[PDB]
Amino acid sequence: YIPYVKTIPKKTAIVGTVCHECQVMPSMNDPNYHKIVEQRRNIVKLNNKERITTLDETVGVTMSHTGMSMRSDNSNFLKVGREKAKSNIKSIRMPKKEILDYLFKLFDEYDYWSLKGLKERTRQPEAHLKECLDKVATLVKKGPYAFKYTLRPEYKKL
Amino acid sequence: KDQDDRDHFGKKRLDLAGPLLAQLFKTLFKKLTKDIFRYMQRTVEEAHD
Amino acid sequence: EVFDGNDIENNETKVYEESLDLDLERSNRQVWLVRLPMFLAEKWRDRNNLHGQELGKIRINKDGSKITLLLNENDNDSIPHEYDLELTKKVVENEYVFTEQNLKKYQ
Repeated sequence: YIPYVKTIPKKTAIVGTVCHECQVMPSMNDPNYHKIVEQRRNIVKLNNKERITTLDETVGVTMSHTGMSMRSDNSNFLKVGREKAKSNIKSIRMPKKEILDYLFKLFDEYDYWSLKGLKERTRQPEAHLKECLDKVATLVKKGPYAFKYTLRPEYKKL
Repeated sequence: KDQDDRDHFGKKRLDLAGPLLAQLFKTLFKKLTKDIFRYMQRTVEEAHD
Repeated sequence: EVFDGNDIENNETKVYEESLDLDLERSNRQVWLVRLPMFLAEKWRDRNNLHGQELGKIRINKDGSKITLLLNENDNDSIPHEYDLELTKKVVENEYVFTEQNLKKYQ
């Protein structure tokens, strides 16, 4: 057999059995009869669909918004470039003697830390950061934790 | 019964300028929508306006 | 409402506080399957109505063979007040009506 079937239980109850099938039809001898006839005729006579709308304005006025137009778009839709370009922050070269201890505590927090995360956390330029990062740590390129700078074994094995 | 006659004009249809332009416009509009989606993907990915 | 299948661990005892077996107690209840016209169904299947008011009455001849529906005067004199119920199948087999409700998930 199969050990799992993944059923979905629910609360169900049988509350009757059908005995007669009935069709409701308006009586032919009813005073209100032949109103349904008109309604049913209208069901087909009436048409839901409409026609296309034609612009009666001047063609030049209608085309003023097309192509190379003087007016500049004011829409804010899909403004990803604006959204991510507005934010921008830079940092100074604080002396190595402080960021070095900061990096040691960060490494103690975690032992395999990426370059983008390092730039974010230390908030330093890559040019200056690389010198100290190479001086203290090394990058594992072939190991399973590839692309992640890690402290050199000389100081890590302590 | 005999095999259906292929020349029976009742089983034939005449496509006027209406249906022809309809299908041509369908194809062209599908291409236009594809281009719109491509532009959306390009702007979202490459970070353009 | 996803749940285990075979449940050989007897988890239903605590997962559900209600019997999971089909309730075969009201099955002995005569039920009529009635097909209505569009105009009548559009006002009898509405969810913003059916508060328990009297929709009309059913008149059946003593000797049978003829059944009629007499609606009340709530139709706004826009549709017939008298209809005929044509029995498309006097004897009907293998047709039942069942409900569906959720189960308590706690205890």
